[PDB]
Amino acid sequence: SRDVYLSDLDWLNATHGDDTKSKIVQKNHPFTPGNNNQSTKISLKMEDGSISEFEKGLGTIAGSPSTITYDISGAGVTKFFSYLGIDRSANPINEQYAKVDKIEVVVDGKVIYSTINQFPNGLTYETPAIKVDLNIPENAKRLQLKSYAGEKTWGDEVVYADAKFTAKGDFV
Ligand SMILES: [Ca+2]
Repeated sequence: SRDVYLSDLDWLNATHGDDTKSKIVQKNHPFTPGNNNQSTKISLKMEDGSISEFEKGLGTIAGSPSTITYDISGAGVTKFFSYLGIDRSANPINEQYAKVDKIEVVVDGKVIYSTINQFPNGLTYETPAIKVDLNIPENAKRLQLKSYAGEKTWGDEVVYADAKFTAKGDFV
């Protein structure tokens, strides 16, 4: 029926790998700038080599995993769309920073998408934005966005840029 940005909904919970455990996943901003009350927009390097800034999305720090969970029961979600990448605001000091093992989209406990298959070496600061367009099973109740930091969480500014559902209904 219409597109509904995930950042325009409330999550059930949203964990992240940051050292400051009272920081929170950010709506429409990358994680660290967002928590620092900066206006900085989410931005990624695209396949065509340009940097795109996004109006909407989610910013987290990858964890073991970081898990952002939505109740989509009754909402008639048929599609999930997002770009995935490390936000340009991350500081890629060296190979140890901004290195994410994988990102998964999970629906009612089942992984329906993982970067691991096309991205066997994970994501890093140089990885171009990953375009994800997914069919969502009918009558689904829970959708989770999981990002896996691997060895360390340093610089793992994971953003789900322009993350939105196609949905028929009202959300809980
Ligand atoms: Ca990492």
